[PDB]
Amino acid sequence: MEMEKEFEQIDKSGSWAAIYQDIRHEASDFPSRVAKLPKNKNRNRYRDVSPFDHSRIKLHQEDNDYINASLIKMEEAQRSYILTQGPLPNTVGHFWEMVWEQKSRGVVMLNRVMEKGSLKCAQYWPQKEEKEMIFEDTNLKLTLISEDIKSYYTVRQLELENLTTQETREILHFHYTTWPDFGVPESPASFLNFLFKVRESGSLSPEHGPVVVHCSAGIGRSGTFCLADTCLLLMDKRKDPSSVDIKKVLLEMRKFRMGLIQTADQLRFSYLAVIEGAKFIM
Ligand SMILES: COc1ccc2c(c1)OC[C@@H]1CN3C(=O)CCN3[C@@H]21
Repeated sequence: MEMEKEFEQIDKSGSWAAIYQDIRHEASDFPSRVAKLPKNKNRNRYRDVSPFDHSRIKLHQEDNDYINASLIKMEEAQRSYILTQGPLPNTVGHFWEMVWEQKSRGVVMLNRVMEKGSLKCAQYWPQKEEKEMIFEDTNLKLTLISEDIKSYYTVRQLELENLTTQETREILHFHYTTWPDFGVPESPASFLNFLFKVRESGSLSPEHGPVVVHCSAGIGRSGTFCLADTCLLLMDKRKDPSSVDIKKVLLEMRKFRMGLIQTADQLRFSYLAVIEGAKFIM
């Protein structure tokens, strides 16, 4: 079926939970043996969210190459994304090592450091120009260059220096700051505006390594971001845009990381975002 009328048909019939459970039943199951090794317990935030072995990002290290991060490679859309958990106190150096080694231009953050009165990720970037951060375990230096605070999101320019070679690179930090503590946003307008700002920066384009996108577990809000982006791109590429099947795209993405889209409300919100976005594109 088309999307917008499939949408109203699920609303009128109140069957979002059944649609979402079908997706959970059909989703791929691949091994995640490296994630479950005892030496990696303090590298995982949640015991039930792990990268598959076949698609995990490897650190360029011989001691321990493990990080909780996955490469989502979308062949028809010609887009790739790295989805990862919010960094932990003992993985902030690994996080920036990955950004460096994968040649990423942008980092997309979809959570606040504290939500619901609890810590959802480490404070992993510097808040003042004159107070830079040094990650001694991976030999990197990180400096805040500029910050632009808007009503729904903040953009930061950061300098990452490989202290071993003295090479430097400019990284863009795109921080969506207004996702509610509970539920999903009422309108997709600010999320779509944010997606378009990431696109306009070059951070999603083939001349750079894959964008790094995270929330707390790296599957829920993060899944919504890449699902909406890929669906909108396919609608621009194909002769028949009504042929784009958001459930089929989501199942394709779940071949590369488990659990993408965590609730039926997040599934409905993803439909809404793609539907509204397809009108603005034209
Ligand atoms: C309903 O809220 C929105 C907000 C923004 C957009 C949208 C819908 O649909 C796709 C449009 C494409 N466009 C740009 O290129 C910049 C933002 N804007 C997008």
